[PDB]
Amino acid sequence: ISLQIPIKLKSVLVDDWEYVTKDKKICRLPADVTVEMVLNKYEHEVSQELESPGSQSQLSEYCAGLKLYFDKCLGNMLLYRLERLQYDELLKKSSKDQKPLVPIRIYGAIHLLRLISVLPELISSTTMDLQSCQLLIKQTEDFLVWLLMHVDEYFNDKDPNRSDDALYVNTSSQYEGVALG
Amino acid sequence: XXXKXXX
Amino acid sequence: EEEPKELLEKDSKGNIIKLNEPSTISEDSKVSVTGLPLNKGPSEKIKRESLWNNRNDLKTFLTENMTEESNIRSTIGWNGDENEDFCSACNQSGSFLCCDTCPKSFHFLCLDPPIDPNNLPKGDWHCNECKFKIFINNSMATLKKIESNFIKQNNNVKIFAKLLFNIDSHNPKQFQLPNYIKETFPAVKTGSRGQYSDENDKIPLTDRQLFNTSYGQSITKLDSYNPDTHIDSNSGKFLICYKCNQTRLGSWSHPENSRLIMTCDYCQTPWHLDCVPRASFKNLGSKWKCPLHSPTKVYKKIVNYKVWKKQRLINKNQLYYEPLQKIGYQNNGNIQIIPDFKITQIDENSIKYDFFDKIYKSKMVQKRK
Amino acid sequence: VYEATPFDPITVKPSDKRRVAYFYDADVGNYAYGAGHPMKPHRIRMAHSLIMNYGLYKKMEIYRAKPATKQEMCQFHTDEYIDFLSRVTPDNLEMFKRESVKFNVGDDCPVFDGLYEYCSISGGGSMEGAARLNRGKCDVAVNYAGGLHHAKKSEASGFCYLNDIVLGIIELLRYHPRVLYIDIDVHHGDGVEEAFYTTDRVMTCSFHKYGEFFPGTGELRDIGVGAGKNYAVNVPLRDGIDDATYRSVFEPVIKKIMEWYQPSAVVLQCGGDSLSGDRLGCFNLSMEGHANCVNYVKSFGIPMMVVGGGGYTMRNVARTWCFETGLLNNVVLDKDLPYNEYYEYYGPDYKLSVRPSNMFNVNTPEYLDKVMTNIFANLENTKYA
Amino acid sequence: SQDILDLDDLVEKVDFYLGSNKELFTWFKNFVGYQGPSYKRLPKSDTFMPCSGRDDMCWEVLNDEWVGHPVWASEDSGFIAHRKNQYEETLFKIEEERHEYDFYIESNLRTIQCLETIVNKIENMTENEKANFKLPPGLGHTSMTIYKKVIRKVYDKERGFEIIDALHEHPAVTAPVVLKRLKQKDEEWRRAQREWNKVWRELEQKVFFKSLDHLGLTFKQADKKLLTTKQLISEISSIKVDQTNKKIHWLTPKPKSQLDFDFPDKNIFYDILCLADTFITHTTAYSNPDKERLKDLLKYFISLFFSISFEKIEESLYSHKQNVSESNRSIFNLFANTNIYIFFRHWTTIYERLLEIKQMNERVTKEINTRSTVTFAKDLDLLSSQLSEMGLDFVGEDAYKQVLRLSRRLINGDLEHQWFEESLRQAYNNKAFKLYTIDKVTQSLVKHAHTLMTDAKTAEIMALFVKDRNASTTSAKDQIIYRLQVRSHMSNTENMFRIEFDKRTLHVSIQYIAL
Ligand SMILES: [Zn+2]
Ligand SMILES: [Zn+2]
Ligand SMILES: [Zn+2]
Ligand SMILES: [Zn+2]
Ligand SMILES: [Zn+2]
Repeated sequence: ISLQIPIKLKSVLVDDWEYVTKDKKICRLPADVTVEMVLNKYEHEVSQELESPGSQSQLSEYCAGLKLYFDKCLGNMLLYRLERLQYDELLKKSSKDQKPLVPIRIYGAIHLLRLISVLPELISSTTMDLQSCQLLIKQTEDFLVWLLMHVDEYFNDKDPNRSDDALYVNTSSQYEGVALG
Repeated sequence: XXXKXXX
Repeated sequence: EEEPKELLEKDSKGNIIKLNEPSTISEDSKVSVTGLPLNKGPSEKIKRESLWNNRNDLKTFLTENMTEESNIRSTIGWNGDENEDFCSACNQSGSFLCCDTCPKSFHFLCLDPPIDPNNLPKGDWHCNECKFKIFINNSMATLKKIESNFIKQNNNVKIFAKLLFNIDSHNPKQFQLPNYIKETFPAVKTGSRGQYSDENDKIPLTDRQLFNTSYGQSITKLDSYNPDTHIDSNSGKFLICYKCNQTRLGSWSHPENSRLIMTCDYCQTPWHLDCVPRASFKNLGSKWKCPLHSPTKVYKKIVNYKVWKKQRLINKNQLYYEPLQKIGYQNNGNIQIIPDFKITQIDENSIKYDFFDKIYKSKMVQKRK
Repeated sequence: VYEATPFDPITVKPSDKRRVAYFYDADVGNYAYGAGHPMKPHRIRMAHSLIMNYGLYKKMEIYRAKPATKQEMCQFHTDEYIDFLSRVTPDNLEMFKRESVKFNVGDDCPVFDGLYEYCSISGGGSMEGAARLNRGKCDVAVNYAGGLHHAKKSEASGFCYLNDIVLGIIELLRYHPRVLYIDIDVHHGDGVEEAFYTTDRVMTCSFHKYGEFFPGTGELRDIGVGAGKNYAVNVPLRDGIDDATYRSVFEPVIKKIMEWYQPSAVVLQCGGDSLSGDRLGCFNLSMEGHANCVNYVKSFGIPMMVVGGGGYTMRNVARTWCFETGLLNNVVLDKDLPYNEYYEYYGPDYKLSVRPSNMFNVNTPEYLDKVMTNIFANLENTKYA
Repeated sequence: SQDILDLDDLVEKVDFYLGSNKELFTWFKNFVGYQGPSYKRLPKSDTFMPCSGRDDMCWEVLNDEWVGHPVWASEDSGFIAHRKNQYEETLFKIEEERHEYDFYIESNLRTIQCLETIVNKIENMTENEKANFKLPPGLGHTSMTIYKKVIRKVYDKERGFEIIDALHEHPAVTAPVVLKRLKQKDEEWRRAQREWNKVWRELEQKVFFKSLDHLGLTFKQADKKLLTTKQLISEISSIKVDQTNKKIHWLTPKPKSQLDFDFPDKNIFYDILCLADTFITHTTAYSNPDKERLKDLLKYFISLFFSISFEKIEESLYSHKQNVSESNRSIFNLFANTNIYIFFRHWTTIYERLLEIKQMNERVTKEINTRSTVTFAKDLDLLSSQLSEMGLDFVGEDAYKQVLRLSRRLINGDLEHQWFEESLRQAYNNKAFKLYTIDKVTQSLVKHAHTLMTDAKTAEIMALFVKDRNASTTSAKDQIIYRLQVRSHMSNTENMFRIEFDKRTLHVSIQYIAL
């Protein structure tokens, strides 16, 4: 229950919590690199050099579980209060367009990292055994090392006030009026 | 508080 | 109480020949004037406290006969083209869809899915916890027969089985970083309702310091020469501004010669408000920073809007791996002046040589052009 | 660049006699912003009562510009915002709870009966007043019911629900290549500057306090973006500015604007907030300090629109508005006061005067010499028309 | 030098660092060859189907990308309220009650006008057309709500809406009765407004000029704090420190003074002496043997310092009180301790607070002697007779003769300290607040003179000054002997000043001394 997030991802998360709350700038959705794309690249990259079907299947099960838990949790425990209006607007857009929401294909890597950070608390909240806990933590730490090897591809620092291709977009007074009102 | 002094 | 008669009070065939005006009594003696009722004169108390112990010239009625109905411009309509008082999810205040069963309360945009205030499902709404309570009956054997089946049907992701299982039984919760990541940065600190603050945010002032300060105090260091105490408090000496290099206070007989001075929140260097062009003391919002400190965001254009940020301060995880110095040794921008987020330790002379050769080799490069 | 000289008495310019179209609806003034609110439409009537009881209806045309229409307000605001304003009343604000929070209506810009009518009247005058200036029918349009310069595209900020000035400048822009919006209200023209922040066809020059007052915006370096860069001027001032100083900063700044950003029309917000004795202001200005601004803008011989924005003393604003009206007509008003319907309102000496108080003037030189030096440097880029 | 910052920003920051030092920054610029906070950007999210009436120019030329809000440039907490005197708040309350009455009366009148036209229509229409007449919403007039509010306020809101419905429907009734009731409410509210106007006018008269007294209401408390020994030495020491800092960072040798008190006008000294004499004659703290010594010392010091020909004071004061009962000489240093300095600073404080009164007195006598009424306050008795009933209005004579006479009345206590304030308020606009403390400042001046003689060593320094001034020719050696002699009469840790005086210009410059 002691997850080891590298300090770089700690800095990224602390940029996130200091954006969505202080700067009031929600993420750009749909993102350029959604959860599906990052997880799929992780699988296709690491499984290419793993040994034994046991490991090549541990990876495949871990990514699938990550995606399936992300899809069911993002709406529940991964949005700051500000982002819960972007989420609602996406949900209503899906309902009107008749295309059920699939957060893995919409939200980006930052929310996956939020899920990672909150993971130990969720693990502790269950009766889930020690072996599975060890395996989960090991896999997640391996994933975070991988993300470190590719940090300047998913969490680059761009100015929402100087480029439309930034992971964050400044909100509107009428947006955060409803979101925080 | 984030408005004119108002009434 | 006479019945609220419908005024028209038709007599024979809807001729309404007779009326019945409503009784006023109320909306009169209403005592909503900012004083006493509008139909009554000033009170005897107000009289005693307050007293000191040409209609033919009115050119107002002659306005309708010189006002011309004006209709120019577009003018075509341009036709065309009991219950908790805080949200259990984000822990804040607002309108709530209080549960009939559970004592918890949520916002309308904090539920899951978010619910529109004007399109409520109405009737009776249950929270996830009470829905699970009635779906489980609180006994452990049936819950086992349900959850083990769930795990079995989720064998493809059995590694995540119980994590998937336990979501259904949890009410929505606002995301907040666990303390084991915020602690990595001592500077940061949560706010009153999650306003995530840094060292750069000024300590909030109290109501005593704003609403109770008398004439000449608070933000009111703009109304009198009363705050001549821009003298160094600790030493009793004069706070000298860094630019003009003098302190201006004039006299009580020449307050117009005084110039406002402020001390930087980060490094207590005094500055004249007129030297760092400013119109007011901060007193609020963020901490003022001199124009004499190093940048944090170094937005660069070469568009190539490449950003540079100074790594956030780390817990004493922090590393300072010593150089062998001289040119090169490209740090990003992080430095610890000395006589993996590794704060490089550049000492004093290295900076001299690095700037020297930067500007010189750049001038020779210009020569190359 | 800032040299202070005493304040000379206001003298009409003999070579600038102007046709004046003064707009006033006999209804704007029967609406109240509440039971304790600072803004009070009754100020407009009191300005009329002086303007009429004095001899000025003989020197001007009184027009009741028709109320603006939904499709006509929407040229700047949004469909939902206008749709919200046109249907919200005190007895139905609950059904609009999301929109009220969305558009910033209910707390300090309340929902008072006839809200829609008031904005339409304010909007119609500003739009139509620009129309007369457009079709060469008058040289000065006076609408002391608009001037609501805080309302933005989709929010009612600071007592202003509809930014009629934008509608006016929009109308002024269908004719005049350029406009200049000088605002002298103590607050800052956030709504007006925001609307034309990107365009070079309108230069919003606003004089205000800045630093801890309602707008919050208006810093010296807010000079516009894109093609509209350098075409937005802000002059942040401190408390207790007096006529000698305001006149020594307002005049050189406006001269340089009019000289390089040569406009073909002018909109001049004349807010009574910047007058001594305000309920929400901190400027120490007499009528003549306020009026010297209006006269200087007149001096340049360009079509002008004068709108009345912020004023909450409701007596120091009525007087100056009368003193301004009877100053664009090239006749300096008498200091006495005619027997109006509202004469009790006026102070001990029932005279057309607002007295400066003894507040300390903290807008020291070497600061206004830096604010003006910066503004001049920016305007050097507008030098090329 | 590591390609994170460019030349422009480097030079801009070094400007703040190496700023006023022009030479070093010139070198920096020469060698390195150097030749908005608000308004966040809404990216593109949604601007589709707004503004159902927008057009081409209006759509494009406007700005939608960049948005600004009060809360962006407020750090989520801001917008303080400017402080207002209790008098300003009373004015605001009176204004808000007047507005209440006027808003409820004028709107009732507008509705009465509309209903009167309607009733006129009804009367001149026969019974059949009466029964078929039907006004539309808004009664056909421009407004649609004002009459609604007027009826709601008067007619039991439930039945008020019942009315607003009946009026739009059959008005062969309702409109007459509604008009009557509106007339009754109009006359009642007019009566009440007329009664309230008396108290509103009286309160306005009481509190108005006070409301505009910002720097004068805090005065009389700021004088106590800032007019003291500590503050007076603080100012001089600060000017000296600024000079020594432009000695550290600018020319080292040059300054030989720090204050330049000037006395363009004589004949104010005699007014200060008259006020001091009045106070002395009033005080019970001193005994008669002490009062005469105090008066002689005061009259003697100024005559010795400014060379005012002692007999001149003798005759001027005697003439002033005669009508009361009918109803190589050059710069001359003084040298001083803290005791002499604060006394000679109180003197110049009084002189400076009376010089402005002199100039403003010329202008303001001109003004007051032409204070016009208008026409209608006299018929209805709407002006403030209070300051006249007790004869404090400045009508009839000079201003820099009634200010001093009123000050005398105040020192003797015959004049309330409150009425003196008002008299100086609505006789100078608000420009003589510095006179609100004239009994206290003269009391302090006389106390400091008493300390000047009944101290010990201070009297000896004053005697040494007497000896030096009455000399004819003095040499730099004589000045040096003066300095050491005065120092001998003060500890090595006391501060010494060098009050200087030039007979030609009557200007005195202090030269705060370092041990
Ligand atoms: Zn919530
Ligand atoms: Zn429940
Ligand atoms: Zn600093
Ligand atoms: Zn300075
Ligand atoms: Zn304003």
